[PDB]
Amino acid sequence: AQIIDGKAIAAAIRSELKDKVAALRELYGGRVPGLASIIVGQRMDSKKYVQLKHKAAAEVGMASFNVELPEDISQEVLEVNVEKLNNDPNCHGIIVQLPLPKHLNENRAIEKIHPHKDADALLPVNVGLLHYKGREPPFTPCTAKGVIVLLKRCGIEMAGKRAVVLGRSNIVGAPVAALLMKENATVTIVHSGTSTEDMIDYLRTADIVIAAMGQPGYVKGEWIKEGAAVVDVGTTPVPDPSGYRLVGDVCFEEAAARAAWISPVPGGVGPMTIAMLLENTLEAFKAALG
Amino acid sequence: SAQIIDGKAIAAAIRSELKDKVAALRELYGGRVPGLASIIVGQRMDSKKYVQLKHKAAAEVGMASFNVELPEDISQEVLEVNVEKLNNDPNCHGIIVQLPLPKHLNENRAIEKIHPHKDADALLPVNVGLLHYKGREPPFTPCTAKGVIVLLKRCGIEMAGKRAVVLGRSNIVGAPVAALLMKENATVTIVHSGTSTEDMIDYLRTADIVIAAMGQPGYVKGEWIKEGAAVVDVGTTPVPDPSRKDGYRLVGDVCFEEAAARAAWISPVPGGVGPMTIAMLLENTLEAFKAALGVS
Ligand SMILES: [Cl-]
Repeated sequence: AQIIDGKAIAAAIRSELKDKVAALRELYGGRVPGLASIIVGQRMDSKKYVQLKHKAAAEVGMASFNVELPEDISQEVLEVNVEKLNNDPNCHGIIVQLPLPKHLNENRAIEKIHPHKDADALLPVNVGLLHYKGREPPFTPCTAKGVIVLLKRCGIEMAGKRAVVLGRSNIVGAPVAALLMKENATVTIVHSGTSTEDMIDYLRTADIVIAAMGQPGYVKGEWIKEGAAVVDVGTTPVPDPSGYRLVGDVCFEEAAARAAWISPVPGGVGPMTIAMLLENTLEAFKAALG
Repeated sequence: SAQIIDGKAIAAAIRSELKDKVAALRELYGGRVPGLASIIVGQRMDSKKYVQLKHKAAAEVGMASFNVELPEDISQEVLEVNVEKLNNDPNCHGIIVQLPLPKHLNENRAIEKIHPHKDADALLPVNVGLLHYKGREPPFTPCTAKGVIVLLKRCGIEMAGKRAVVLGRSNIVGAPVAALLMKENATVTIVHSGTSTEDMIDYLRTADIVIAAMGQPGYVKGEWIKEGAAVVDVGTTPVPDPSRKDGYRLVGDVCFEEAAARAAWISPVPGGVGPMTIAMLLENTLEAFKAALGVS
């Protein structure tokens, strides 16, 4: 199996964005793209991703606006802070770090984000534009965009191929399936309603497999078609060593013995999703002054 | 042999149910009633006929009807103004623009003017988004798409835990119905122009449900259908075979008589969708009126 090096590929894209952003700074005053990120409650998991997200933003020479709010916050306040970032012309990309507190309604908060700034592509209007044939959205969900880029960059054919997507999530599973189809892959989406032996039968002939269920060590190598490509989007924290570890959905050592390609975890689609968020933001800024 | 999914009858039953529901809401809410509004531009006899049929169905159920007929050579701006008038008309709950418009007008732009909550055909991206958004329900589902799922539910055809193949990925039927089946927990594969014939056949071999939406007359062979499967033929294409007035008959994607020997359930063309689509347009419009009042 060929290790799909997302860390390397993303490193290449990050530099391409830095040099692109540098050029635009010369052409348009002291202006640079802005990446905002609201966080409700001091959640340990989400705090880490935010630190990594603004690091790459700083590494590519973008502005970062990290809003943090406490746990016991009313919806009105959360929606005011989003509208603040909407009216801020120095902020071009807005994301709300899920998962929010149970008492807060995520849907109605995300709805407040302007369509031209919805950098994570979570607004229904952006989800629709994606799925609608003959219409292309302002943004694509980062993880799904990344998976396709790793597919193209590695020279992996999607036209006329059989594709199984494990998971139907709004962030990864659904959008990747829609995009794989847009590349003339014949896609089947597996999920909790699917029986295990159905899953395995779909996997039996799958040329491309996307593990986006988010359950560590679920996909075994025996299911993967010999000569297929497997993208492990799963990235759940396990507390085994030292003080945490990032294990994915695919049983790597099993799947590597059969698949022609395999994305590892860590160092797979994780750095891609960050790169795509920046590229989205960069494209967001380029739209504002195109 | 396979049993015949009588879509015509099912739709008839639904129109009766809507009629009663609309009559029940009248008593409770001051004699108020749902309004289905349409906009047609120019004078195409195809578009005029379609619009009559929808408005007649709306009359049978006791809904109000709003037909706006604009000239063929009218401005985009002026069309959109009339669309905005309907948006701000509380007597009107559903709004459809009859397609295709004249070439000089922009359709997607005229449709974008419609308020998301009055988009009876579910043509707006935001409604398409909500339809695909796992964990949210759209105010409207695409009519033909929704009526295919209701055909199944009403025949007692299980979707959850089943394998399904949607032949075709068209915006108007294929794509939406594929997501509705997944939402119903069927495991769905969408076959399309990029799909190999051998794979298409392989997928169909295990398909408990099959939705024929490619638009190719008589191409799904009966032997490809899994023994006991449910087949919904949504494709419709005229052919010059039959000695008849007009010299044609509508023929579906599926070879019916072949599919009947293997399938448990099937919907023939004619009998596939048709009055279901219009029925689903009325149900969509009821939900809008039900929503606009505050009733769940
Ligand atoms: Cl699921």
